[PDB]
Amino acid sequence: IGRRLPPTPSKPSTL
Amino acid sequence: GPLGSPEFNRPVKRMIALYDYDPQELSPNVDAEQVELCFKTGEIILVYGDMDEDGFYMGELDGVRGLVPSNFLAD
Repeated sequence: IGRRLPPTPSKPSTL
Repeated sequence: GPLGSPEFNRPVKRMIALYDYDPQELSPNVDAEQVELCFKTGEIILVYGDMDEDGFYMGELDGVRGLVPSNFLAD
């Protein structure tokens, strides 16, 4: 079992 | 390239979190709770060295260290 990134957020950052 | 003198290279960088990350809610990784760091939008993570082959940085935040997903941070 390997590690991977979570899906990238697609909404603009609230920052 | 490999030839020449070493260049200036910062072993520590500061990176702004652009999105909330709780590994229990969002991580696909079987060991997430053990090895990944929780953080909130606007917090700054101190990152040590390069991202690993999976895309994670070793980071520090408020006294806790762990892996953070590069795609949640401002590059």
